[PDB]
Amino acid sequence: EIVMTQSPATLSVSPGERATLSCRASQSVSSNLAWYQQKPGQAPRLLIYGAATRATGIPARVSGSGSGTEFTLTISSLQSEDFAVYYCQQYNNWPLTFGGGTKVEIKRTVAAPSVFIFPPSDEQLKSGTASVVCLLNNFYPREAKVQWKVDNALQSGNSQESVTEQDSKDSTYSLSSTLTLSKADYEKHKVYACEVTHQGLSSPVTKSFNRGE
Amino acid sequence: GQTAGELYQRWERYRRECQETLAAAEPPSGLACNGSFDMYVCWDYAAPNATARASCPWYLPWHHHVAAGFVLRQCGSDGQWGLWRDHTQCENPEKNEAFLDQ
Amino acid sequence: QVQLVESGGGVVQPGRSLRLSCAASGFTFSNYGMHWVRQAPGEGLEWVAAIWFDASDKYYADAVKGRFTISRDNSKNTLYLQMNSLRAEDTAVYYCARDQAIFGVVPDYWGQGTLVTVSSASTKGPSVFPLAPSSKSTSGGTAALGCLVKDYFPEPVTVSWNSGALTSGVHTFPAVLQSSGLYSLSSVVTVPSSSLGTQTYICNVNHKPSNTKVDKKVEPKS
Repeated sequence: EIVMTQSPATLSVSPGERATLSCRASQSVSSNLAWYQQKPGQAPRLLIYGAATRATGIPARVSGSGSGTEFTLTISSLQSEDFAVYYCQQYNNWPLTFGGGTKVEIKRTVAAPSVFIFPPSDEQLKSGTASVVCLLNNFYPREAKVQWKVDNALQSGNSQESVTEQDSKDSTYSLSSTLTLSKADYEKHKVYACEVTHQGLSSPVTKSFNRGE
Repeated sequence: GQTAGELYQRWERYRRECQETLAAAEPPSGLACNGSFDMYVCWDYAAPNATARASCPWYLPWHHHVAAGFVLRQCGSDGQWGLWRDHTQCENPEKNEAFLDQ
Repeated sequence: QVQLVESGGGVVQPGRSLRLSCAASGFTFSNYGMHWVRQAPGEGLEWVAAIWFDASDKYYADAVKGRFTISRDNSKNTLYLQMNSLRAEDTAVYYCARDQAIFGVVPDYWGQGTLVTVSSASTKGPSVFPLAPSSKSTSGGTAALGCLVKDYFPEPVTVSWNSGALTSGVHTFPAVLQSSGLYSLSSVVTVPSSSLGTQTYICNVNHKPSNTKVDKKVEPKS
C-alpha cells in the first residue's frame, strides 16, 4: 500500500492566522490526492481533490498544492469552523489510503490546570469496588502527566485517562484520571494522592485526601 | 499497469470531451431530451419517444472489446429522459461478479 | 440533496458475521460508485472498500482482504458491506460514502456512520455513582461535582444535567474501555459553592441499549 504520513500531528494556530499542513506519500501519487476536514461528532468533509481543486462550497481561503510525494494544505486565515482534524488521501492506486490526520487546535497562552480529587462514594464501596477520580480542569496545552500513589505505593496500570475536546470559550482542555481499587484494598490504606505535572506549573502539584477525614 | 489515477484521469478527459461536444452542438428546434453526461456516457439530444444510443465510452479498460457496442436510453414523450439505461453491450467480456467475490 | 443513512450496526461476537446497509437518496444511485470507510473511537479514518457504479469491480483494504464483501442493489438504492470473521480491532464507526465518479476513488459525500462493536461482553446498564462536591473540588467561589457512569455495555450513553437546564461548563468525558470489556465514563460540571445548599444537581443518564434510565442526585457529603 501507498503509505500517507501527515505532519505535524497537532498544529497550534492563533485565530486569524495561517495554518500550513503537510502530507507525504511513500511513493509518487502524481496529483491524485484529496484533503478532508472532520469536526468531532461529525462526518468528514471533502475539501480538495486533484491536489489543488476545491470542492463545491469550499472558500478561497483553503488552498492545496503539491505533486508527486509532497503536498500542502493551507488555510490563509483560520475562522472558528477551521479548527478541526484534516486528512489527506491518495487515489493514485488501490487500495486507497488516508494519512494519519493533523489536528488544528486553537493556540493560547499557557494555563495551568485546577486539580480536584474525589474519593469513592459509600454506595460504590458497598458494591465491592472503589473508584478514585482526579480531575484536571481548563488547562493548556493538552500535554499533562498524572501519577497515582496509595500510601506512597506507585499505582501503575490500574488507572485510565480521558480528555475532552478543546473548549473554544477559553481554548482549554479538561482531563480525568480514574483509579480503580477493590473495596478491601481501599480500606487498607490512608493517603490517596494524584500528582500532576504540566507546563503551567513551576513544580508538580499534589492533590490528596486521607481516608476518614 | 492500470492504476486508479490513470483510469480516473481518462474518465475526466471523457467527461471534458462530452462538455465541449454538448457546448458546440446547437440545441434542436422542437421538443427533445437534453444532451447530457450521466457520469457514464455522453448522450446527444434525442427525439421524444425515440431510443437514444451512445457508443461505449473509450475510458473503459476493455474498450477495444466493446468498441462497436452502444448504451441505450429512452427519450420520453414529454422530452424527459427515462430512468432505464442498458449498457450490457459495453460490459467487460469476462464479467462474473460471483467469481469476482470468490 | 445527497442523503446516506447507514443501518445494521450493533454488537457482534468475535469471529461472527455482520452486514451493514446504506440507503441513498437525493441523487441517482446507479450513476455513482460508493465507498465504505471506518473510524475506530479516538482514531483516524481508515478506508475499507469501494465498488463501481455497476459492480464491475470491487476494491478492498489490506486489513479486510478475504473477510469483507461490498455489493449493491441499484433497484433498491442500497449499498451493502458483508463482514465475516470479525475481530475486536474491527470495532469502529462505519461510514457510507458516495464516490466522486463511477469507480470508487474519492468519497465526496459521507453518511453519519453506524457503530459496530466486536466483543463477547453482555449488554448491561451502568451503575451511576456521585462525584460529590467538597473542599477537594473547590476553587474560588465554585465547586466541581459530577457523576461516575460505570460498567455499561455497549456504547453509547448520554448524560444531561438537571433535565437539560444545566449545560455550560459540563465536561462529559469520552468513555474508556475497561479490562472487563465494560465501558465507564464521568461527567462533571462546575457550580457556585453558594448554590450547593438549595439548588439540586442531578445527572440524567440514558443507556438505550440496556433500557436503563437513571437520575442521580449529587450533593456534598456529611
